[PDB]
Amino acid sequence: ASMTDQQAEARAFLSEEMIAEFKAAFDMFDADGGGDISTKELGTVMRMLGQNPTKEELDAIIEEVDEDGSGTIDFEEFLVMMVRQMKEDA
Repeated sequence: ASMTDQQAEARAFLSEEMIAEFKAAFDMFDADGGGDISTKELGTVMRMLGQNPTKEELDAIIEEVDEDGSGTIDFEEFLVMMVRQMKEDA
């Protein structure tokens, strides 16, 4: 597919409640609730260890989902990311 229908199959398993629950934990990626993961804040959640991060280190995760080009993702498209390899079976 492309990306739209992508969140569709991933939403079927994420009942309207399964998403409203992650919304709260969605503030962990951003700062206090910027409502975005863009390499701006993303490079930190992963580089929070304290290491100079590479420009391609935070962009390598952006091309895995952020295909539009903006170079950022929200809690919406971020869900399908974990709904890919489900231990259930996949």
